[PDB]
Amino acid sequence: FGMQRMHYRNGDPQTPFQIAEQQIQNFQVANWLHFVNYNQFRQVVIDGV
Amino acid sequence: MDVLYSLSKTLKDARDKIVEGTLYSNVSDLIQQFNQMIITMNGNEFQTGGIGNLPIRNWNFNFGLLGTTLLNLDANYVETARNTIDYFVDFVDNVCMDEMVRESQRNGIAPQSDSLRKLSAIKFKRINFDNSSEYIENWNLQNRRQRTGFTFHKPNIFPYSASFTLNRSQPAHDNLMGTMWLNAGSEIQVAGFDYSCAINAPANIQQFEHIVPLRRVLTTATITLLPDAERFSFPRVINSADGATTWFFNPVILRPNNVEVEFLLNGQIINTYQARFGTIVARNFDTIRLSFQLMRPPNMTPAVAVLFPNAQPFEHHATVGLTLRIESAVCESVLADASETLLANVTSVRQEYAIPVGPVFPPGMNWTDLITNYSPSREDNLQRVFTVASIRSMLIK
Amino acid sequence: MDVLYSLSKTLKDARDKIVEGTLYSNVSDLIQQFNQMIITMNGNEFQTGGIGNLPIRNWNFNFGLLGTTLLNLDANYVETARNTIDYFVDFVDNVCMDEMVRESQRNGIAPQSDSLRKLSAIKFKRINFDNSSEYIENWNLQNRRQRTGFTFHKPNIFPYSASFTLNRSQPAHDNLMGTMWLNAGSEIQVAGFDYSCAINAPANIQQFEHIVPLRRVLTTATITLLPDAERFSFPRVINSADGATTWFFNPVILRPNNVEVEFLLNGQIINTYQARFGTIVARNFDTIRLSFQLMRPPNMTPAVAVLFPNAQPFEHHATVGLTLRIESAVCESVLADASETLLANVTSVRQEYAIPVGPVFPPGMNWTDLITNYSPSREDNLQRVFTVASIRSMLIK
Amino acid sequence: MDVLYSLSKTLKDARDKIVEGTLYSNVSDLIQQFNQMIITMNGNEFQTGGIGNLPIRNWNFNFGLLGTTLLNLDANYVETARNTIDYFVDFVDNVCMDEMVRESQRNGIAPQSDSLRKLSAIKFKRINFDNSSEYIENWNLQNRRQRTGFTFHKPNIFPYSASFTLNRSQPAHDNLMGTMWLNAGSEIQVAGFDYSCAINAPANIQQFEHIVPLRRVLTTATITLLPDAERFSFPRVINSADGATTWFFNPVILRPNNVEVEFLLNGQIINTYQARFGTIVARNFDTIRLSFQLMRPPNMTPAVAVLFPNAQPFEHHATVGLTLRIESAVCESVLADASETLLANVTSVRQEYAIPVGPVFPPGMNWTDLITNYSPSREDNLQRVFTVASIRSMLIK
Ligand SMILES: [Zn+2]
Repeated sequence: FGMQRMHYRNGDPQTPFQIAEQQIQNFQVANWLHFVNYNQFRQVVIDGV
Repeated sequence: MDVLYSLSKTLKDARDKIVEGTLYSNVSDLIQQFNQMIITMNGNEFQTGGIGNLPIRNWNFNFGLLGTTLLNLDANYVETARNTIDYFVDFVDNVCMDEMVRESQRNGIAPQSDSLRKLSAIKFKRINFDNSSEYIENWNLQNRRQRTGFTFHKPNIFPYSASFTLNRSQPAHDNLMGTMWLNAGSEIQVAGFDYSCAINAPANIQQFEHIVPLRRVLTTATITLLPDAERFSFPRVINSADGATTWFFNPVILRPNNVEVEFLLNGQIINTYQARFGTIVARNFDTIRLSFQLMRPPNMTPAVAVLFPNAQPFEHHATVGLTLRIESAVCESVLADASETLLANVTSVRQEYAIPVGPVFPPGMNWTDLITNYSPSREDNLQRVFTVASIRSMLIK
Repeated sequence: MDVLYSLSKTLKDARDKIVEGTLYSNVSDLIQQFNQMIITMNGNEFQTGGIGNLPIRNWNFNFGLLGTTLLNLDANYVETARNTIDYFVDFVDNVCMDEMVRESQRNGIAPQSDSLRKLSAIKFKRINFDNSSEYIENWNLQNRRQRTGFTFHKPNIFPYSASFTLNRSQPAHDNLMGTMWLNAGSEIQVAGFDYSCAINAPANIQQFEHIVPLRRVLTTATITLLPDAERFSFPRVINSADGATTWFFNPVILRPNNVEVEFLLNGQIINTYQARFGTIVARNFDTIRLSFQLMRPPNMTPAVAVLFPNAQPFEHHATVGLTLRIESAVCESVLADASETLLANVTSVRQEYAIPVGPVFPPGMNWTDLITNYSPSREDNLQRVFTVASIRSMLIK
Repeated sequence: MDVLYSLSKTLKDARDKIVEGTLYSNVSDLIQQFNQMIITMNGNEFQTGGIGNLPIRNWNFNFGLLGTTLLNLDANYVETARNTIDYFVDFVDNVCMDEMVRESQRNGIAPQSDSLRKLSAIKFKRINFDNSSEYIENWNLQNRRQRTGFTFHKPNIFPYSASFTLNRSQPAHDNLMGTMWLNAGSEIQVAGFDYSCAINAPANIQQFEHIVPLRRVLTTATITLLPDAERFSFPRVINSADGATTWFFNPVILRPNNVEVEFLLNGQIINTYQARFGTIVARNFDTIRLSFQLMRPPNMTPAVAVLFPNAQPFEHHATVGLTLRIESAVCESVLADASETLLANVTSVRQEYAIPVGPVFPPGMNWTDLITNYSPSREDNLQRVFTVASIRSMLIK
């Protein structure tokens, strides 16, 4: 999209995918970037385990 | 109590902020609150109702969390959240109606229903959200003994009263003297009369006085004072004191002479105003003392001089009156007024479900009977029920 | 419609939160909304005005995004954003005036202007922000068929009416009987009279009644009731029914005996009050039925007994009246009241630009003519225009 | 001034959002504001009070930052923040009382106290937070010369005035003609009278007129008009013009004929209404011109015809009146009204601390004397003091 480099700090509280979903204006790219950001497990007790 | 407001605050915001098409960063902090409601509330079970015709319902919470992975919210995400909000907002209605209907006499500030006693554990304290409303802020400042204040528009501070006083009378009722008044809502209309028009008074001046004590101390009031009682201006027939006979009152109206209005606090004069009409202020008071006098006019045209003879038949009676009206004031206890409908929500629940008369409140929630004997045991109950009625008004109008 | 409120909400917040010197984390979520407004709105073009003297303007959006890289905002960042806000806030004024001025008769709840029809596409739905105002919350609850409610202070529910009724008359007009009333705004003053003072009535009691039907159903009202009509208390001359002759009315005033106020709903008595003055409540009603009676006093002093003879010349006419006043109530349709100025914003736009009389609203937006015939076709138009007038009041007072 | 509102906004939010048990993400952006208050304020020292009986206090700030590491806030985190908020909220009370008490005549819009002059440096500008209140938004729009507006409920636009005018008189005072009026608050009651009842007037019609000029221009008003002056309806005795003698006024009341109400702006008729009672609007005006006339009834029953003879003894005097009342309007300068208590907070501070009379405001803050001569030097002071009184009302009721 013709943007500049990231210019990323070591020790940023946010990962490079997290300061990318607010800059990119493409809908199809950025909602994939949002899925990778907030992707985690789910802790469910199945059979006592 | 603090967690009952915190349930209603984030169900009001959940119907407002979780809309279709909105950006996810607008609701990124509400969903962390709404998911953390659900985790605390699962596995518990409740029971509301039972008094009067209020039916018994059982509540049980087993719900799933909301998704935190979209960029713009779609119609799947809204419609899967509306069928969770609509179960909680039905639960809060039946807890608020269960609490506005109950009362106690020992300690009325404690919760009375079975569900609100169970919500006051430390397990449920993590649902606590911001407390920004007027009644929940004054619930917390007054619980630590700090100074509170409620702002009213035309507060119902006066009980209804319409009577008179005769300082000079005889069984013929043709030469009288005294005052008449109406105290109702936030308005005082007093009027003094004299049938002889001060023909035998010393220096032809008759002195009147009317003292109104309040029930609670008002602060920073805005008061309108006008020099006529328009209600005691027309001819009427009035019964006697014991209802035996009736007597006739045919007024003509002079202007009030030498008006002095005083605003007392523990017998100390805080403010005073002498022949000053219009809008006045009153910074701190609990007793209003009106004083005004009738003076016979020394010069009279021939059309006036026929009205006031020296002998006994007085067909035109002299009348001097005032009119006072409180526009807005700041009290510290709860009251009723003309702007908000918190008294109307409490009585409408009790009338609908046929609730028996309890030990504290008057029968039918009569406000004239409740402000007349406004005991500290009734004040703690009335604040506890107006605060619950304020929580229910956010969700269900 | 939902995206027209969402444009005005984040232009109001942009003038309030984007100030000089503020920390960036205070405005970190507003700028993500304000940048995402601009991306949706670029490349489009609009056209407003055309009816009456409202001029035609063309709108075109080509703007750049805001910076997201400062720690504290400086005067470069504020002054480069004010010259973007001032173009949008001029656009929303001319869309809101284009919609308050138009009306339809088939389906008035749909958008009528050319710009608001174009904003109702799914391309523009991503501008949607929170819907927290009173009128935009009731716009959404009523669009899904859920129960709504508007809270009013002294609602204009009664059309203006001042008339009388003679239950006994003759061409001399010297022995009359009937009632007089004034219904205006939110106040009823009825007064019944009898010239003979019940000298030949059975048990010397004359019965009066006055029934006022409403147009919409009110809920949880707070009503003040006082036992005197102060407007029908002085001597006056009144024309006849057909304007032929005039007749004279010289009152003296007794107290109202045996007062009963009833609050009806589909002919069913919801509430009733018997000789209870002051403040009362009314939980659900659409018809007020006042009932009161005159009783001749059995014992009279010699000053009273001269007023009421047995023969025909009656020079002092008996009068009994009441006074009712609604302080605050909750309706479900939109109305006018004494606190908010939404009716005044609609008429001031139509009067300024010389707008012709359309098919729905009365000429000149006469509220007495509009609440008299308050059809469901006028209700859908009146809600659609008061809601647009509420959006414009956030930006431009 | 802008940073004095920004101190009070984030102390109000700190007592509301920092509660026990709440999630940390609810308060993650407030703590970044509250820590950045403290860093700016440390090392400085202030001094308030000194005028009247207001005591002198010295202020010194040496505090530590708040922790940013919990997940749910506990009772250690709340109780260590309450003993920091309670020192700031005591500081803002004594700066707001120091500014409401002072005044200047050259440039009243500038800060006058010693502490508020020191807060207007660029060192303190980083404390600036959102400006969302009504008075701080109109403080900023008017400081850039943009159009502002304040919304009032029953604004005190009329000074108190009660007088009369005799267009025909003689020393006997038995054949008179003219008008009487009361202008007080937001209500006009004018009444015209004629003792002869137009027996010798051309076409038996007597013309009346009453013109009321305003002090400031009102916009989009909602006005109630009713065809009776209830205050000038009863018999009374009135003094003469120079207080020499008294004269008698015994009214009977006809209806007002041919009523025309006009709403002027620089001599141009903006609105007009002809025989239209009830609720009316007025989009832009600064002068109200009432016009109404008395017409002798051509047909009279025998009970009416005795009242109005041809000869000189007139015992029943004809009277025609109107009644006007402003419900709500939008002005551009600050005023007083019936809903908010900003005038009552200013006078209560000056009365409590025994403050001497300065060069600008009337003695005792008399509103009748202040709206009578409402100079542009008094307007800049009155806005500067009502805005400070609005900031203090957020923290201390
Ligand atoms: Zn009001």
